[PDB]
Amino acid sequence: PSQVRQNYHQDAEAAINRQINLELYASYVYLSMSCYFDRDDVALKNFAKYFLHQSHEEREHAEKLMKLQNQRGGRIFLQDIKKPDRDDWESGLNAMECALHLEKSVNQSLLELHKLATDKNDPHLCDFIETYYLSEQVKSIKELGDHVTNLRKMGAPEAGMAEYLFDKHTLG
Amino acid sequence: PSQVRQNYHQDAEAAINRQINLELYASYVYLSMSCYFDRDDVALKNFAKYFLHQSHEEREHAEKLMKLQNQRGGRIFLQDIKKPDRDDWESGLNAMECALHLEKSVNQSLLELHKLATDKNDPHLCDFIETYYLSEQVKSIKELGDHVTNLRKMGAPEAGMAEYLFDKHTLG
Amino acid sequence: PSQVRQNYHQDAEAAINRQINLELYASYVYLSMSCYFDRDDVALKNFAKYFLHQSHEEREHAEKLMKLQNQRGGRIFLQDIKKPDRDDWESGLNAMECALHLEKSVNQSLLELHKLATDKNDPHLCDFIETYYLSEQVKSIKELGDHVTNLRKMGAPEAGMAEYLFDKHTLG
Amino acid sequence: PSQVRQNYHQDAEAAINRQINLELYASYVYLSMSCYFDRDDVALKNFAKYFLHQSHEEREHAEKLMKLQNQRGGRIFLQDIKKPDRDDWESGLNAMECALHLEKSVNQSLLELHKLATDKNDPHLCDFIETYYLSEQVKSIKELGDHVTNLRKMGAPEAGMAEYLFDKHTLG
Ligand SMILES: [Fe+3]
Repeated sequence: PSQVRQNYHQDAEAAINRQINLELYASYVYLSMSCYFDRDDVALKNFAKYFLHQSHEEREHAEKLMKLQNQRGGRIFLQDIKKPDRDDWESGLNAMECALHLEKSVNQSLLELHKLATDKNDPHLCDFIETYYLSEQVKSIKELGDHVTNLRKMGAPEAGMAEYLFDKHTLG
Repeated sequence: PSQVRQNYHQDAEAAINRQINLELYASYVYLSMSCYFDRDDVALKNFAKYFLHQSHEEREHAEKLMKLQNQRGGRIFLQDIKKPDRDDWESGLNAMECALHLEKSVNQSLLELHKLATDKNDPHLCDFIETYYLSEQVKSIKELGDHVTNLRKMGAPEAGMAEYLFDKHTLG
Repeated sequence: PSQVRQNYHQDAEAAINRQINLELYASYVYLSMSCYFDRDDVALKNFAKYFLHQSHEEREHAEKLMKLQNQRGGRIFLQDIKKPDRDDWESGLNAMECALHLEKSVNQSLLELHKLATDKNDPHLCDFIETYYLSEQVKSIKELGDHVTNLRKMGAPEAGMAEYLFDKHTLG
Repeated sequence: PSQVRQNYHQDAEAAINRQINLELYASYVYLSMSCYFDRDDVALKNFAKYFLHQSHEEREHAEKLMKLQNQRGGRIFLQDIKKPDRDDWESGLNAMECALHLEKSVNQSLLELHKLATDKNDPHLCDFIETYYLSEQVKSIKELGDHVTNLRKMGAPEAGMAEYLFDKHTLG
């Protein structure tokens, strides 16, 4: 094997590659949302900025996983990055709800990866996931839930002023 | 002819003079809008500021065309600057819609001018129009479309708060 | 159509979407190269840094195309980002050769897109491609050719010192 | 027992003392390497500097373990620090290979210590080992593997220029 490989199960390496592809897919979905809100018939600049920042953060998460895989002596295997489920995200509120669902799915995959690391007795991988991924997932889920709650209370998307003022005040 | 004239067709010179008059007319229309929003019974300061800035930008575009005409050895012929079609612009949303229409008409005239430059094999004129006028027209049209979309979603002009809050948050 | 759409053919919109997917694919390929050179059994840090920078530049090119598509009133349609052709790039020289091939293919697609813009009489699109994409492609192709020539003269990859010293002196 | 002792098994205390002695031994071995490369007939200053820094880092690791042992109410028991296996390390490449082996052995002992902490339900000890020792071991192993790979590709130690240029460019 690799000269640096030590206590790194092949199942963990495969699951790291799968998580890499999932993070890249999440980056792609956020890019799709960000480009939806830049349309002339949507025109919510701070929503688009927020989702572009989320896309870049997901890219950084994938790159950190790739660095971890090379650090442990595993070999990175890249797969296709699937296109997002839709191109029209229909509202700021619907995009925030879908982002919340996506982040919860990514968190569930990370929890499965941590369970795999625990079952294989890989404390370094468990420490990596706990330190760099689980807490960030919890904060992201809480922030998206806060956003969805506020937009819902404002009357979005029926109340046309709601998404505009949320764009100005919360995301601006 | 002029001692500096070279590869400058008379049709291009005439079309440059026509474009000069069109830019001056657009400046006049924007000045009319800006003075409409400064009325005591309208009182939207940031709308008036936005349209005054647009008027000054259109005048700068006309001056740049005049400089181009003198640079190529053509002779500037000024015509009457027609008064705008109306004095009462009736709302912020209606003024933005009419501005979008005016910018699209100016862009169509610029595209015709570029086609004329291409048919006459004047690469300097084509480069001038592409570099300094077409891209700015595209950005201006996109910005006006964004403004119209946002005002429409806010419920303007029926929702009285819409134009006020758009004046404060987007134009302010 | 879009309220901002003007002189934007549907063929141009489709070709812009295809170019978007091509730029994203090129970013993915460069990311694959960058992760190959971070392996413990390759260990060329400046090669990996160079290819990571190339990946980020390709993503920026894709984002600029997306902004152009929204600016002209076209609608962005995202497709799958295909996985790179290989995971093992076998040497610094082979990776540079494949990068040169990839950049030439991207340039050929850009030239086809410019020919389409010229045939449809879209001077704004032609100006966009010429200003922001063709010159950068020419610089990138020249730089990659220089790199390949230097590595070949050094005796890479048979001469083991060649890629190391190229990593230190040229890429470092 | 100690007035501060709480949830600290005697097996954990014994294993902490053993790890202390192992870290001190690793510091001694690195000091031996550093003094080997300062010889007039070897004369690789940056190799010696690198190994002296490694020796000081291992001593700091031992001191941190000693502080942990006093913090939990355990009692430090020091043993003999055995002399290194050899005095002549024969090359930069051989010294790097032996350093890689030594760091992997230290990492294996740390993994055993973490398994002991997990079996005894000592979350503070597991957190201490994961935060301060396992990640650093992974970085050190990866760095040493990178060094060995680069020296091997350069042709060390047969190619006399290889260790000199690695000393100047990588370690300098
Ligand atoms: Fe040198």
